[PDB]
Amino acid sequence: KTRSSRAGLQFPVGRVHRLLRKGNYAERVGAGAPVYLAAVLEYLTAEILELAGNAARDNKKTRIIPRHLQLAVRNDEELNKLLGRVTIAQGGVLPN
Amino acid sequence: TRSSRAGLQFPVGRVHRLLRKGNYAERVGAGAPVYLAAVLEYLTAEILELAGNAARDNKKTRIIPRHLQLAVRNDEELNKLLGRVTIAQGGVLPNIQSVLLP
Amino acid sequence: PTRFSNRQNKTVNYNIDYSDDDLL
Amino acid sequence: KESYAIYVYKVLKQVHPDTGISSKAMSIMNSFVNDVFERIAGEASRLAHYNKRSTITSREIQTAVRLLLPGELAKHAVSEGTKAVTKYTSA
Amino acid sequence: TRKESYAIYVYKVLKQVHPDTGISSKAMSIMNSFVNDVFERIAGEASRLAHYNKRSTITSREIQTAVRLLLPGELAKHAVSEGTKAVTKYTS
Amino acid sequence: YRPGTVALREIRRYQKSTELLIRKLPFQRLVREIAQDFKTDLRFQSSAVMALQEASEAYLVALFEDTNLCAIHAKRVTIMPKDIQLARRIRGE
Amino acid sequence: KPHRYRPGTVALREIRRYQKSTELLIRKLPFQRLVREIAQDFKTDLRFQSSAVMALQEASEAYLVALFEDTNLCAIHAKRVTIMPKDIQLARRIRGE
Amino acid sequence: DNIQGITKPAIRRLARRGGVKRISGLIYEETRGVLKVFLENVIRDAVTYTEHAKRKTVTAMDVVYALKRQGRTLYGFG
Amino acid sequence: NIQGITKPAIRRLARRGGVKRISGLIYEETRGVLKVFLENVIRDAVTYTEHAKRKTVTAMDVVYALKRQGRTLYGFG
Repeated sequence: KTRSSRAGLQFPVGRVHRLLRKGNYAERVGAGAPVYLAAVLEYLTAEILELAGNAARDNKKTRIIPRHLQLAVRNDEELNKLLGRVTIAQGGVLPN
Repeated sequence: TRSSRAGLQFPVGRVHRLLRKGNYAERVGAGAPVYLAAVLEYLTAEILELAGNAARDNKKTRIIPRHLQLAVRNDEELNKLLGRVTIAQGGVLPNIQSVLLP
Repeated sequence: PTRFSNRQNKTVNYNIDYSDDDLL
Repeated sequence: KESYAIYVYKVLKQVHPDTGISSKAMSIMNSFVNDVFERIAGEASRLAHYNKRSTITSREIQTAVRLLLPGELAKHAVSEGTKAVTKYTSA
Repeated sequence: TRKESYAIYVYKVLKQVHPDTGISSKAMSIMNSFVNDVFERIAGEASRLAHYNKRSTITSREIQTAVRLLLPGELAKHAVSEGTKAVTKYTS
Repeated sequence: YRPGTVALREIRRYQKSTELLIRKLPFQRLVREIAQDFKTDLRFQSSAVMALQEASEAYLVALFEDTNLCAIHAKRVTIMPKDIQLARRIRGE
Repeated sequence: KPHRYRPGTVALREIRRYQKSTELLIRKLPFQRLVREIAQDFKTDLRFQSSAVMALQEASEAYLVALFEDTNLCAIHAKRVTIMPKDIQLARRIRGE
Repeated sequence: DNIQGITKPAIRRLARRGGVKRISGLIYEETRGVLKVFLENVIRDAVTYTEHAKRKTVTAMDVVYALKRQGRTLYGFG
Repeated sequence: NIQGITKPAIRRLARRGGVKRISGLIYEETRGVLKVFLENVIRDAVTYTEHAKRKTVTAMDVVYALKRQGRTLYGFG
């Protein structure tokens, strides 16, 4: 029913389309833009959640915490580049 | 003319039109464009002043990009505002690390 | 599990447990 | 007072249903997604303004992804976006 | 087809600060670039302020604060003085 | 323990750790002192002080990590003020 | 006698000369030849505005001289006047690249 | 003084997280100096946002905006 | 091709940068970093030109790419 299901996506196509219309990014937006943006956001989130999953798994921890997020995102040089300026609250350094 | 009413040299109309067309907000208050024109003309006055002085020191009457780079880097506030700007033919300030001198 | 990355990232260790018996 | 938490749980359960996540880590994710959304939308706006176009469509986000993302991330993200919009328009 | 630029206003203000000197077309282009950059910076920041306070509108107070943020202290102080006297004249 | 190993031990420890190093109240008193210069009428959310200490600690740790590279490039191992001054001048501040 | 200057005097004259200069320090044709052979790896047959090539020339010259000016400080810090590749490697690493 | 609340031990601990093996005694003043400057940079920005907001408390949000202006985005506080 | 940029040009640049003395190993590394910088900018300039559907790259595309990288060049309009 919801456009996300029509696209086969989990992310809220409605909310993102609303935000795009609200944010004065342009006077007009095409119907493809919000679904495409939801797609790429869901992909990137899936990637980082995967890596954090592994960062918890080998620490034997059943539950993701920020330390795992930092351990993930700083190991992947591409995601580290994408987040090159980002600071993660309570994210310690990588051991070296 | 609004610029005349404000007593400003910058184009209040043109900037208001750009604020509209630039889509920065769905509403623009009437005070915004005149204030923006004022600050623009002030900043330009300051940089032209410094460039003029630089040109006078070089005893040349037409200002050229060398003079702009000199003026903008010789003032620490301008340099801070424009630290990551670069300008064509803005050859760097002459300097030497004194350790290099004999 | 349902989603899998294509990206051929290397294997990574994230374990940060360590000892000090090299220091004793 | 919208936030992404439930969607994060959906993707989490898809990738690794075995494991929970701290509310701190959720707040991190909610920051990250908003940041990258603002970034990509800003770039798409800059593109549309540059072309003097009135509107954002798929082609604008498609180019902005190729600008913002690392090459391999772009290569996969643009594919996922193409698949998503293909399904949506076919449906 | 037509151009748009600040060049005449740059020239006028130059003559006001210095009646004798003039500038290269390269310098004029650089000035137009600088003006466009600073305009875009201040407008962007003002729009950030507007969204942060859920406002629909950009007014004197918005630009006055965006400029107070962008400019260093002495420049900001003079700029705010210029804008204040300009606005008060305009409304007067 | 063998001589000097304490340094290596505590390096490995504090890289493993994640918690804040600075005392909370001293930091709060500091940021209040700095702030009251700009306006006497003031309040803080505690979370804002947390964010401030977090950002400042991250920035300091990054600057240390760079200046260590500066020191080792000079083939010292003791960090020296000129290292800090250099690293800041390279980064731009 | 050849009136040969001892080392470094000429280098300091060059430094003064080229800090006085503003002109582009690099040959035009080699640069505009190279840049399109770089572009070829992205996409074939691109045409170029000459002004675009001049923009790239200026930007790259400014970037290089900025990196040299930074690495000079690094060499000073090693208390030696000869710069070495490890110096610019450090400077880049500190800048973040 | 309040700046002296940043103790030499804490600075050493930070340097250890920075992987610093050995520290000359002068660094404690340099680190205080740059830190004070860093605070002096961000805080005036944050309070300026509050002044535009016309509120009297600061909030985590406006300091996050200040960090965004600093080009030093901090996640997690929102 | 990258050999067309050649030692005297690098020397002149370094002299403007105040490099009093310059080791022979530097020329290859400077060629390296120059290649990287050019690639990193051309990528984006070409991407803009493609999205404009043009076959001609423009100075506007270049200055947009540089601004996105985060260093801004004045004087090209």
